[PDB]
Amino acid sequence: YEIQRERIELGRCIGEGQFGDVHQGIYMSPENPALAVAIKTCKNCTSDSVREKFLQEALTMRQFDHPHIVKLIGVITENPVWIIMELCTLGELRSFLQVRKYSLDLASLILYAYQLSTALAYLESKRFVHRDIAARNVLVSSNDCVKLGDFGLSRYMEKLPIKWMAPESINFRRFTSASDVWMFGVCMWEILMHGVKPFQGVKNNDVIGRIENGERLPMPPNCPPTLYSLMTKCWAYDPSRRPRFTELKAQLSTILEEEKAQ
Ligand SMILES: COc1cc(Nc2ncc3ccn(-c4ccccn4)c3n2)cc(OC)c1OC
Repeated sequence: YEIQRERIELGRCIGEGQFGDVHQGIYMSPENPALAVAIKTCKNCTSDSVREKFLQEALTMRQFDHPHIVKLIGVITENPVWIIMELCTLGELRSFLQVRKYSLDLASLILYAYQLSTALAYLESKRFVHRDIAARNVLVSSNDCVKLGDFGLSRYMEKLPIKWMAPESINFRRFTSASDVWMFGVCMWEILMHGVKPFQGVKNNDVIGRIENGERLPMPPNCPPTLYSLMTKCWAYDPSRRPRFTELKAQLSTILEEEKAQ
């Protein structure tokens, strides 16, 4: 997927990544329409080390192709090293949700959860374990199209997302499709909470002991009990008792149609 700077146009910085600033911009191939794209840059990439860690995200994404998973489009492996990928115009799901709280309908909330479950159903069919499913890792493409990102797992380098992680992940570093379901459960909770973080105001160490106590994130105000009951299953302490995505995906569809026609 090698590209050439000659066809890329750097625009406004859109945020800082783990390796460098991220700029939005556009890629343009001649008789081909110009397409918006994000350009991840890496300031310390002259260092072989840092580069390997930076480009790894592209190698990973190079294996996927799903409508709800941020797409890789190319990479400029020479220098300065850049990774070019699809542009999600509306930003991160957390902000988008906090800003459109009193403006987004419930059905759109469930629809986002559903679209994410489809992307995850797909990764589970490829036996891929993401490891960090969280609202903060979801980009918004349109009012009715969410996408999953952060395959480079920015939060596991060197920050430990204890409050999103499955117990076995914290306690034993065990990451499996089942732990991804536990996380997706918290992510559903965030979406419904309009981008508020889980267990805010609770010390990690404390969240852990609470889970083992059977306590779980409370039901989001105005959350259909059917949806919360589905989150509660994603949070079964015993990983084997957690549902898989083919099933989450089928129930979210149901629940979505019920919130639609109602
Ligand atoms: C940083 O969140 C944003 C992302 C996007 N677009 C977007 N599209 C593709 C990618 C790929 C990576 N990122 C990204 C952004 C910041 C930090 C790390 N990655 C991406 N972000 C657009 C934004 O402007 C509204 C934006 O600010 C809210």
